[PDB]
Amino acid sequence: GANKTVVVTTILESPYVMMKKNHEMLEGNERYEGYCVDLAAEIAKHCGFKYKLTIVGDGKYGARDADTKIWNGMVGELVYGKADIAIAPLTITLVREEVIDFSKPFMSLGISIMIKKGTPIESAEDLSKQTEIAYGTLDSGSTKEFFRRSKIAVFDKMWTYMRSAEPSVFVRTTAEGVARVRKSKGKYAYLLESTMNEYIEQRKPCDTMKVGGNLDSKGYGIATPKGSSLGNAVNLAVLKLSEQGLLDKLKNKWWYDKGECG
Amino acid sequence: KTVVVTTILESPYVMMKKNHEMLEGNERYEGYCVDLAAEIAKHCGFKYKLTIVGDGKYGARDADTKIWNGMVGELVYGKADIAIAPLTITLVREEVIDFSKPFMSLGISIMIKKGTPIESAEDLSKQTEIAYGTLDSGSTKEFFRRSKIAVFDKMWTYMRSAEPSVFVRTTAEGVARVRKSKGKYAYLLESTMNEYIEQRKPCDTMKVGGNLDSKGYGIATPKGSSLGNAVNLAVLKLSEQGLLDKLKNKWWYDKGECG
Ligand SMILES: CN1CNS(=O)(=O)c2ccc(CCc3ccc4c(c3)N(C)CNS4(=O)=O)cc21
Ligand SMILES: N[C@@H](CCC(=O)O)C(=O)O
Ligand SMILES: N[C@@H](CCC(=O)O)C(=O)O
Ligand SMILES: [Cl-]
Ligand SMILES: [Cl-]
Ligand SMILES: [Cl-]
Ligand SMILES: [Cl-]
Repeated sequence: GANKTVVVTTILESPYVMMKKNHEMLEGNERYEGYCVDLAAEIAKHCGFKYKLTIVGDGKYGARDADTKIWNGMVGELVYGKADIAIAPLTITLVREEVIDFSKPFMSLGISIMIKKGTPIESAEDLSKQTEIAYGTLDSGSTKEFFRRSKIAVFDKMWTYMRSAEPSVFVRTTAEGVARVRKSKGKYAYLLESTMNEYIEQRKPCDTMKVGGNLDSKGYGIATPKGSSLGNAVNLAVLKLSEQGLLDKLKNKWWYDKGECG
Repeated sequence: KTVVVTTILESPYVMMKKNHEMLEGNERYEGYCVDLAAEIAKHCGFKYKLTIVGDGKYGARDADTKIWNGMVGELVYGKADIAIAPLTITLVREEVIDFSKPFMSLGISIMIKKGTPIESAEDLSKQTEIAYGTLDSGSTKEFFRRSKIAVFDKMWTYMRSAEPSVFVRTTAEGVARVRKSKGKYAYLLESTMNEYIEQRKPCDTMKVGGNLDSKGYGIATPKGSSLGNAVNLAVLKLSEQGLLDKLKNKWWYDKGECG
């Protein structure tokens, strides 16, 4: 049939998607800026489709409710046919690949530790062997699922603590985790993806630090519903952009060219 | 039916065992990709036969005949059912074969003999005393041939016409050239292999500078293969169980010989 506008689900997560200065004077895709906004435009141009960016209603990446088995977040938008494609920092995972399709990765990441500068923590093993400093993860994402499912001794011990900690150590948004690090005087550490950690480290007031090596090695992919006709073209577009160096330029544009800490 | 796996002799991915001459079949070989093959086959439930690619090449398309060689060619023309090897995901290959999600990350990197006054690709491009080249018939050479980045295009212009040839047929030949050229040759190769060799005797090479790109290895199948889906889910399963990280530590850090 005739060409229709592709519905893109994404999420407000800096620097992937951010509200522009004066967004209240703008409409449609012009309201937004960031790495994934630029990436959407490049993918759409190579694949030759028009699109509308839509922020996921519940603000979640995507997890499956154990009881109802209903998917939420951006994953749910694809599963239930409310969006045609997700262009966001959406981590490739086994459970998600069982229900949606992912392109080859457009960016690498691993789980990492964010501390307030001066916190006497250097590693996940350090976190697991003490109780003075609390720590947690984002809700409804791949990081929380990583710890829930891990059989590695240190990570299993961390999950056993996190799942029962009171008050809750989990946060609903990355911004809430950053605020908790900054306001807890070194008594909270935040487990998040190295990409977001490195971005925040270069934003004012320059009071956080990434410590230790990454806990795993993964990537973000552009997601489509299973059997989608867009998957093949999107996949080739990602690989083309990668080999031309454009994904590297976009990373430098939105992370380091924008750095505020020197 | 028994799955024919094409792979390539490349340390520490696939290596001949000690006393291999008295062994038979898959037992002749050891390494990261040998272990990975066993894990994939177990999760997907197939029997397999490891076969070293006849021409010893990863895979490139002949510009004139448009015939693919190497492991890529084995898949395209039906001589193998799957490739389990350090085979780089690239656009040109994705147009003719299928790749799993990546099982290992890498980037192009620089290998020097210790003490060579080179710190970056920009350093190499701005001088002529130190020659440099890449492996033939692989993704690294193709990267430089197709690049429009100023530094890498300048490097390609030099490499393509240098005499004697700066390209080598095997990784081992590139390393030997670094070690024997008294600092007058630097070798462009993937960071995974660079880091492995750096920790092998005689401990006389060094990786310098950041990686020039960011990519990964994938398990490859012919287009439309019924094995593609299961293999992909198996890789992701192994990744999340931490088994790919275990395998890396087994074949890289456990084999380090330089302290
Ligand atoms: C950025 N980029 C460009 N496109 S690409 O050539 O396909 C490509 C392949 C691999 C990586 C390395 C990072 C990564 C991403 C994704 C996964 C990983 C590891 N591992 C190691 C486990 N499997 S995965 O799919 O979660 C990056 C990459
Ligand atoms: N990238 C993650 C969200 C962030 C996190 O879980 O740390 C996901 O796709 O679920
Ligand atoms: N991994 C490369 C071979 C090594 C190289 O080109 O440096 C390939 O798949 O072609
Ligand atoms: Cl429309
Ligand atoms: Cl058979
Ligand atoms: Cl022997
Ligand atoms: Cl040949």
